[PDB]
Amino acid sequence: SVPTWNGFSLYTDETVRNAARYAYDNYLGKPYTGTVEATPVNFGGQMVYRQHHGLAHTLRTMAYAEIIVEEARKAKLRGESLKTFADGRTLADVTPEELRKIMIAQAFFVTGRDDEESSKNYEKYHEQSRDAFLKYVEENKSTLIPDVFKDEKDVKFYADVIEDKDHKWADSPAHVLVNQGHMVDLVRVKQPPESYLEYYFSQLQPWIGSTATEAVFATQRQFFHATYEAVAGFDSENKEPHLVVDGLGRYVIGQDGNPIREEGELKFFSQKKKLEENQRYMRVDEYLKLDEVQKRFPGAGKKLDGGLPGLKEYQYLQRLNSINRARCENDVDFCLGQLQTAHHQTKIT
Amino acid sequence: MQIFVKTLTGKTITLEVEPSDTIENVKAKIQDKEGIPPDQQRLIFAGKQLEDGRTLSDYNIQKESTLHLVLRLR
Repeated sequence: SVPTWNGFSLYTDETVRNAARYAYDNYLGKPYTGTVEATPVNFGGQMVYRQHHGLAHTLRTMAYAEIIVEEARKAKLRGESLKTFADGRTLADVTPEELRKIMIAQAFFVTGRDDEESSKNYEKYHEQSRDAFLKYVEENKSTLIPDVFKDEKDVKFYADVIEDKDHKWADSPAHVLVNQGHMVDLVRVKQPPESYLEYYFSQLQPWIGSTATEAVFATQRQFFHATYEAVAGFDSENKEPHLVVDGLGRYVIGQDGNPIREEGELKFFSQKKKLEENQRYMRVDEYLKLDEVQKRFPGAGKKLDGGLPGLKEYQYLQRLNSINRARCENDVDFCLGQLQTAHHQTKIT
Repeated sequence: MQIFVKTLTGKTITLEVEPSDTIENVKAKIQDKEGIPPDQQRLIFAGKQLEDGRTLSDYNIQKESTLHLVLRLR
């Protein structure tokens, strides 16, 4: 039912690790040249140029790809029916050779950035990310073709995925894994955590199933701990307004006990669209017990504290500040070691 | 008047506040309960980060509102 594996893994494959080293040495380890958050940090002792979209971020996306495919394979073997692409394949049908090419593309996905600017440099930044990827391949034709990429057409496909000029984020396993892998890493920063977790969960769930998706986010938390990145809290009784992530909007309760719906689907509300008297924004806790949300999101009624047991805010922050975080952001081997440890931890016992 | 400051790690900081303590002061109020140096503070309201020298009622924050506290490494 599932394609035979190479023994291939992010943590042992030399080609994938070489691409990561290259991406760090020539881009991720270099100072930002833009101006939005382009100032470097001296992590309690050493420099980190790109704390947000840097080496540790990049490696985590690649690690997400490894675990998403792993769990997709188990999901297919359980007899679950996963969402298909046009060629009939699911994420469970990703081959080892294909996952390798995807991870190499992932290594270069944010190399093209010049700072942490949110919006107006999207095209430019991915073009320079694409250009970095093509330059690396060209400088290593001898070893990469045909042994890794079949030919220039194969190379072009992944260059286009990186480029992302038309935003076909669901066209192929490569598109899904590169984009959702990049996207799910935002759990390290986004608030309200409950809104974002439910959102990302629902984005991933159709491809690998609910059980596989839970395992991914459970593993992600340990990926964060291991790379000295922040682990979000989850409270199903959170009273702050629910954030509609797609479009950054809101849902509204009218004078009815009920929330306002279209004609039925919940009515999207913009942040700047002012309300009627006796209307209010829907709270996180209200959204989570919505029956349609209860059915699709199994962690809807969960309560799970973030950070670490026994540490207070500034203590936890100081931990995330340590030189060990800098080591994850500057040492490919060390960071991969940490991720490998967190990846396999549940399997030891 | 009370406002709510929420961290990523899922903590809700109930503050006792009056309509226009400037944002330095609330960041100084936060330093007094969690010990966090303002150097490392970023306060968000309605997706907007509150520049200092300005102040609360300027950003129109009334009772029972929710803000976000985002930590900066040093």
